[PDB]
Amino acid sequence: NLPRVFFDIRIGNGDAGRIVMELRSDIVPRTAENFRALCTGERGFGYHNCCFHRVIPQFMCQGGDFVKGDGTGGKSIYGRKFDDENFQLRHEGFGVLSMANSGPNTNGSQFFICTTKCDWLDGKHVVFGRVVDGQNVVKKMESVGSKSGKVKEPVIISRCGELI
Repeated sequence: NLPRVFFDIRIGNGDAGRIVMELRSDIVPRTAENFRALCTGERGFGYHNCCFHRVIPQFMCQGGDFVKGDGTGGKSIYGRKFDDENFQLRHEGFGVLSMANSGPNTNGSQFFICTTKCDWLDGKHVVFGRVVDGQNVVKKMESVGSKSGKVKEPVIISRCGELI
């Protein structure tokens, strides 16, 4: 079955709710496993207490830099970087989960959730899942976002893991 994982989000001084994501292990098993393992922290590191460092309302939110905390870092379960697995899945609309990168074959831990059909990103970023619940929580993050992407208050992954 396809893994189901979650983030509990805190925006500034308030709990925002839970984002639930389904990971497409049927299409991108390596990329899905990286994300799932970073959610559970099973390898000794992951998204626990990490932040979203970019929030652009009506475009996307980006997070997952647990090494440097600012979007300049991160690491995968496979090492500092790993190859683009495939580009079989498209950025089809709200809630699509995809890997941030600095060019071909530079996947680490950083990821983004699109809040629109970011189809111009197809063939550049590996899509590996989708938000299936807590779309409202992703949308709540816009309250501290901006057109530039600068985040006004901390958006923290307070808790993360895998669900049955």
